[PDB]
Amino acid sequence: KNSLAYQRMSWEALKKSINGLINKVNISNISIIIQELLQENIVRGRGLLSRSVLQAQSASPIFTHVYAALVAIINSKFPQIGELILKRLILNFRKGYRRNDKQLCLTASKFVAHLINQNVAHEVLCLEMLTLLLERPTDDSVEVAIGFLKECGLKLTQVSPRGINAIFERLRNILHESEIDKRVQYMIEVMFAVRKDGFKDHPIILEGLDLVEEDDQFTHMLPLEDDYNPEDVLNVFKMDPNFMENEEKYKAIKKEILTEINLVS
Amino acid sequence: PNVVFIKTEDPDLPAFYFDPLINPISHRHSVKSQEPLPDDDEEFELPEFVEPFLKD
Amino acid sequence: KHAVQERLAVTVCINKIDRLILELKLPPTDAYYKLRHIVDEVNGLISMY
Repeated sequence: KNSLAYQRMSWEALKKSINGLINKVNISNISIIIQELLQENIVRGRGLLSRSVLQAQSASPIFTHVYAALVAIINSKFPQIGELILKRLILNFRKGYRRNDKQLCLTASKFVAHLINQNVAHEVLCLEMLTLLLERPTDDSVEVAIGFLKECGLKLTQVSPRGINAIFERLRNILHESEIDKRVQYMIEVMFAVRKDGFKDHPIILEGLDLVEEDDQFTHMLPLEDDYNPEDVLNVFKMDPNFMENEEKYKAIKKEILTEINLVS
Repeated sequence: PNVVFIKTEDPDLPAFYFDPLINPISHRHSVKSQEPLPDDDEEFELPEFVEPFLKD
Repeated sequence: KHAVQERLAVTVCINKIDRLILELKLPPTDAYYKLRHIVDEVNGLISMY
């Protein structure tokens, strides 16, 4: 009826606008686009919010950091949101890897590296990802770990240099006592290049991708082989008998959250 | 021959301890090598009185 | 190169090994790494000539 048509128009126009803002979010529009994603109730459609974030970080190797800044904004505030996104990107990374999808694995691993540098992803899962990447390194998984480390070699080494030294030992032995070719040879060389360069080509987060304060953040730890879930069926809407109750509640949450003497001488 | 003896920061990390200061080895080559490698499964075995010279 | 072009016997003595231990402060695994490296470099180069 009227309430039904209202929930349907809500889902439709809301999701379309939130996906617009997902692909629109900028760095000179980081807080603006995040506050527009809040001016719309992004948690009412939390599933398709995780879905827009995931879609951006997957199909954009160059807007993964931007989708990540949005994720950090919404995740220090509603950690479960970036949390669903994190479990999702873990699903997509294990998808790409365990199905031998280089591009899918790379997309999800860039998303997880952005999360680890933003400090929404914990270091033990990054360690497990590097380790399952370097277990039997061939061209693909060697480049996968090295590409992850191209951006996330900084955060792991700054919170736990143990992981950096471990990565150096493992990479050096797996590529220096084993039968790999110029691909993984020059790949190890590139890894050492970033290392010795002191992560100067790729720090943690460029200006505007980390502004949330020291302990005001949320780094939730949901690991790789832990049987996590996507919980992404929330990308399809659902009827609401408590639509008005939860609407007042979530709108209240978004309201509560926002001489001439030199001459002469 | 220039001497390279690297000052430590703390006493803590071990005597031998690869520090960032040294450049990361990362020795690269072709298919590295193979040897006149005396495979086991013919046989060899260590009479266990000789454990590693000073592991204690 | 000169020894290859005049076909002599080829001996190699790696020397000055305290420079890995007291001077370099290199843990043993990466010590072995460097040793293997010197060996593989000189060997690949003799393969060059």
